[PDB]
Amino acid sequence: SMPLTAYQLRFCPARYIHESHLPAVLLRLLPALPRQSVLNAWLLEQLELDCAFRMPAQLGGLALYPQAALERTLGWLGALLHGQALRQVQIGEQGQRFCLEQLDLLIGRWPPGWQRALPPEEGYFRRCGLAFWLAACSDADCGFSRRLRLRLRLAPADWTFDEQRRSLARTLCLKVARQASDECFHL
Ligand SMILES: [Cl-]
Repeated sequence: SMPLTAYQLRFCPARYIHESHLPAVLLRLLPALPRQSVLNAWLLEQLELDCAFRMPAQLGGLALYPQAALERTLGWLGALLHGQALRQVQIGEQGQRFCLEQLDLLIGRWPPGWQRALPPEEGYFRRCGLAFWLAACSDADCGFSRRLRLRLRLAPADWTFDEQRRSLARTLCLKVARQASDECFHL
C-alpha cells in the first residue's frame, strides 16, 4: 500500500513504469534483472523525461498513488464519464454503484461533451479517467504528464477545457478520488 515519493517519481521511472512502455530492445533485454539505478537513468534518457517539472497543484499530482488506488481512482472516473450511456443498458461493486447512483449528485448538470458513448478493450475506463485527469491539469509539464501516462498500459475535442470547465473538471476529479480510495486521498 506504500506510495511513491517525489524522488522516485522524478528519478526512478523503473519503479513504476508498465512493461507495455519499455523500448522494445529493453523489453527484449528485460528478461533478467529483477528497480536498478542504471536502468532508471537509462530510461530517463531514452525518453526525454524532463526531471525539471512541477507537480500540478491541489492533488492533481496523483502520480504518487499506490498502483491499486491509482487504477481504482481512474477506473471509477472513466466509468462515471460513461454513466449516462450505462443507465440505458462491475469493476468493484463499490464502483459500479458509484457510477449509477452519484452520476447526477456530483457536479450538477453534465457539461456538453463530458459524458461519452460506449463502444471495449480491457482497461478502457482507466485510460479514459487518466485522459480526463490530465485534461483537468492541462498546464502539466511534459515531465509530469508523461510520467503519469507511464503507469498504465497503451482526447476528445470537447475535453480541451479552456474556461470554468477546467475548474469544474478538477472538482470532479477530486470528488471521484475522495470516494474511490479515501486511504490515499491525502496527496
Ligand atoms: Cl470493491
